[PDB]
Amino acid sequence: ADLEDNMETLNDNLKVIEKADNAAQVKDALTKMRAAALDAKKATPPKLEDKSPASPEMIDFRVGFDILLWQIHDALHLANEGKVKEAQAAAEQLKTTCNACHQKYR
Amino acid sequence: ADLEDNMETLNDNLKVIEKADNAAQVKDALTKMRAAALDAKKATPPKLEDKSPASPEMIDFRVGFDILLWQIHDALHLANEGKVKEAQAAAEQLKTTCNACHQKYR
Amino acid sequence: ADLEDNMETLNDNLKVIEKADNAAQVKDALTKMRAAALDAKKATPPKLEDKSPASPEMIDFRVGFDILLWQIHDALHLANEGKVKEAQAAAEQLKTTCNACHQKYR
Ligand code: HEC
Ligand code: HEC
Ligand code: HEC
Repeated sequence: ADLEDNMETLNDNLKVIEKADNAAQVKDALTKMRAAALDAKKATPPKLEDKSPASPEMIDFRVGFDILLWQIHDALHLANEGKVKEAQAAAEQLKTTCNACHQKYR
Repeated sequence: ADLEDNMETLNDNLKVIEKADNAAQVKDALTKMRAAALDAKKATPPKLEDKSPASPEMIDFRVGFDILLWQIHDALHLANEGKVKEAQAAAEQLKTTCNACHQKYR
Repeated sequence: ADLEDNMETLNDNLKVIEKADNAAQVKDALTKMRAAALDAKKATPPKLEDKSPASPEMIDFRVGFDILLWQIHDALHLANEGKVKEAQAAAEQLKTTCNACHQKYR
């Protein structure tokens, strides 16, 4: 998928998580976020379209998604243990990383 | 190790997982696949040898192993929980990633 | 942070894990190591400043942190299961990755 589509997946599934009632819904939503974050790694944001895929900005962009993936991992395992409110809180701290990337590259 | 040898390791241990009887066997084979996928990620595939190392294709190639690694992660945790058939089903799901990369970069 | 600061974080927190009494201490040190490894991924080591950012050497460098991150993952889950001594053993194993990178790129 293209970058904007993966971002919609991330935004929609974060909201699913905030409204979720059980761990199965949280896990499903986090797994869709993980897929979207991985697919976004191959993308070039519009503000960097003319730069090298290996420029420091593009390597930083891709590390941003690795950071997000490890945060998704933490929430996924919290949900797996049945700690639904903890998984939802961990999902909320993802926004720190969403915003940090947006500030630089959106 | 070189890319062909790492792919040998991935294919051999996928077959071990398919025929395994117990969780320890599945977990051992998955651990070897994780190691091979990481070692493979540093390679330049022959199809991309004559392209720029800074090409989008090289970045995409490496994201494919990141997808594979997160799928291996799921199967590893299922095997760690002792869920042999669920871990085998998660390992079966790797094949779509294997073939999708091959279609582009073998 | 720069590479040297991230290396300090990794080394200091490994020392904490080596002297830890309980899983909470180990998990806290391992999460700080995970953050430093992700941050180090954006660095260029002095020895590779004369290489392309997409050169095989720089890919090897960045993938070395992926290897470390999955080893940090193993120790984190072992600590989460209450296997403190097994987590410490896994952190000891991590050191082979640190030294192998230093041998190549320091
Ligand atoms: C970089 C490492 C990013 C991370 C982490 C996240 N996002 Fe993002 N986002 C990024 C870019 C470069 C862009 C611009 C895309 C464009 O073509 O303009 C975006 C954009 C969005 C959008 C708007 C997309 C659209 O349809 O117009 C949304 C709704 C969005 N991002 C959400 C989002 C969330 C919820 C994230 C974390 C959970 C997140 N992004 C992470 C880069 C990066
Ligand atoms: C890209 C991200 C890949 C993923 C994921 C997987 N494979 Fe692969 N594979 C890839 C390439 C570029 C190549 C060509 C290597 C060459 O030098 O020609 C291969 C090759 C194989 C092979 C044949 C090896 C040989 O002796 O030539 C096998 C048996 C193989 N790959 C198996 C395999 C399996 C089982 C995978 C998923 C579990 C898998 N590969 C993923 C690129 C990528
Ligand atoms: C590459 C993939 C590395 C891995 C994995 C680890 N380290 Fe490292 N480290 C690396 C380099 C290239 C350098 C040289 C940095 C420089 O600017 O000279 C280092 C350096 C250190 C240092 C000293 C830094 C300084 O103050 O001069 C320490 C204490 C250190 N590294 C520790 C360390 C630990 C504990 C690691 C694993 C847990 C580890 N490093 C991994 C490259 C890489």
